[PDB]
Amino acid sequence: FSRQEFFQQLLQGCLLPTAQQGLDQIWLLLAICLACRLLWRLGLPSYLKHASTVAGGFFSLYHFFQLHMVWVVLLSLLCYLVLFLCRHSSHRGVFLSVTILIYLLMGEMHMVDTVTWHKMRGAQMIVAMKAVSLGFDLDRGEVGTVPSPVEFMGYLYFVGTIVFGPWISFHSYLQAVQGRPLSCRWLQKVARSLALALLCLVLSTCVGPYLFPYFIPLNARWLRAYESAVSFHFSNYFVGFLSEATATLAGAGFTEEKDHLEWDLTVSKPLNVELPRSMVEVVTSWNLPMSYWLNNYVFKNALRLGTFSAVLVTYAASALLHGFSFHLAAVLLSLAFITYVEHVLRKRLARILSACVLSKRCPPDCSHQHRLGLGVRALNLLFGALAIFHLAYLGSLFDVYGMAYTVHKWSELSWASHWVTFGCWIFYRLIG
Amino acid sequence: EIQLQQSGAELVKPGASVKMSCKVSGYSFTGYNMNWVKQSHGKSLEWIGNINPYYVSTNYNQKFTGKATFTVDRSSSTAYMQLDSLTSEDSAVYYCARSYGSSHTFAYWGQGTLVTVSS
Amino acid sequence: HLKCKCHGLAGSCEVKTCWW
Amino acid sequence: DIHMTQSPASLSAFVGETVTITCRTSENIFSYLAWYQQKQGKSPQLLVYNAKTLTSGVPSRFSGSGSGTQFSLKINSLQPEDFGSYYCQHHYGSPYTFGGGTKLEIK
Ligand SMILES: [Zn+2]
Repeated sequence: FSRQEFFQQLLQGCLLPTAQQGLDQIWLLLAICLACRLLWRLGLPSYLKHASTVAGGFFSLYHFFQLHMVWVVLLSLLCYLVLFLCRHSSHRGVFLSVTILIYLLMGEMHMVDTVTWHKMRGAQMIVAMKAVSLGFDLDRGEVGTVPSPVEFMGYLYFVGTIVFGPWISFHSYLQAVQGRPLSCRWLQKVARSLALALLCLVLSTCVGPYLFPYFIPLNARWLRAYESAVSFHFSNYFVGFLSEATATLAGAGFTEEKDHLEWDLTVSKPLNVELPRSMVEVVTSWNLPMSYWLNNYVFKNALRLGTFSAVLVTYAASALLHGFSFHLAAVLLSLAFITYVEHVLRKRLARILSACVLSKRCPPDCSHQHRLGLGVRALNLLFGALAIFHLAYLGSLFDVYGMAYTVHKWSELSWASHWVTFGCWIFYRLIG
Repeated sequence: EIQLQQSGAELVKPGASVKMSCKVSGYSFTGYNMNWVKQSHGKSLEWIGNINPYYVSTNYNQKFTGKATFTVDRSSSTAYMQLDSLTSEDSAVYYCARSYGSSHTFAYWGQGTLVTVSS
Repeated sequence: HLKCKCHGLAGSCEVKTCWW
Repeated sequence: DIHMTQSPASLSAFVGETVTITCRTSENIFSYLAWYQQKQGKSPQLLVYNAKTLTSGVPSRFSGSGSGTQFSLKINSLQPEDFGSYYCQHHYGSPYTFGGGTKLEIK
């Protein structure tokens, strides 16, 4: 299977079928998003708009998930029942959260087949995030009154952010229901997001898993780890760009400030996760709306128990949103420990050396002695290489599930990431 | 028969600090937000913020951040507000207002604590 | 041969692109 | 944020007359607008919430209406205990801002 023999058929037999399949599977979702956007411009009553997006969400859920969408429908009905029963309370967040938790647990306890649950994990995660965020917004006082049935439904079934789309606050969805003019900035954002989504899709499917033997003349257990990591990262970037494309096509995802309308919904940042500065930056820039949801709700609610327990329960809730499945809770707990130890070691070195080696670039007001130079840049490059190593190790699980499979993968990778994290923690203990 | 009994009047020198109290009575104190409302002498009402008594998480108006601090004491079921570095413009009446359940309207109000600053 | 890769939200098969 | 322009700033009427107070909003609030009534010296009192829904105890002579950015409160058959100050307040989302106020006086 010579390199030239691979490339002679690469273009056609990989770039055309995968792009064509992406288009054939997302064209109807894009059409329905555009139809809802155009229909929310005629100036119908608000409840008509919410009913329209409810019907659009029903049709989209049916198209993607053939008939197993009854689980998402029952999750929405149950979330509304729990929000209505506790509409006058101040605990709405914890009530909706316990309801969501019990639902996901009873689901994973063989309420539905493993394949269909793996298929609908994303839709149910978005519905759960939306319901819990609305509960906590009503609790804290950032949303005035509880929504009517049709408003709550049209929020959960927003045709833009139902299948792929990110979590958007209830007020973002309300502003979307208001609608904004179909300017040239809007179409520019939608077209650019679709182009980047298709580019990242074809990269993840064609160039990712086949770059180290062919695209680079270099070549192994770590080269394949980096290949799989990059393939999964670019698949997720495709999903993110497509999600923001649909959320901007439906109308949502804008920030109107000072009567200046910028369609600036960003879901992922590929240049911050591929060329990282620190694992905290990777976790932040991987999924930006999901990071905002997690940080804000879970972390601000549980910070009272100390920062370490707060981030631990943050990652626990992150693994629970997905539904308890191995290779997705082990990875997330390893991420918790890695980011914690890395940020702590960065703070300790930036204290003992007063240098600019923090986990995030220092603001201009910091009294650090080494703002620039060679030591700071070399140490930042070292920590970036460690972050790339951790990312490749963790993403090796996505070679192109079973606990035995994960232990096998990490054992054939010799557990080097956990050893490195433990060594960094011991080093922090010895320094401080 | 909900009754949000509030503290007495106050007369402090500028730059000092005051800590009002709104002793609640009539319902489960930790089940409804406690909106704090400021009204000048014959002017419009202004919303300072609200403290959620279940988990103590405040939400301040951007104008009154740093100028107001909400603390609650669920043992005696009284909500407090502190004013830091009082200026001559804070001679107003401050109400405590319970949020009307689902909506965030102010169903039950206190009676007001006349705060006046002078020398 | 043929291999199917499925793309989705944080690991799911909402959309899959198989190829030869 | 959201600004609540309320007119008129003052109003005189008789006993049994019909009056209407308007509260125009600088943004869309989806009919989230409450109406209070502060008498001379007392604390305010919620009369109408959701711009249409009366509360428990307020008589049937009050009736809120409107939606979008132009709301109104119509008080028919003014009784002597209907005279005070009326402050419209949106409950769309934090921060909550009240209106200017309408001093309803007898004459
Ligand atoms: Zn610095």
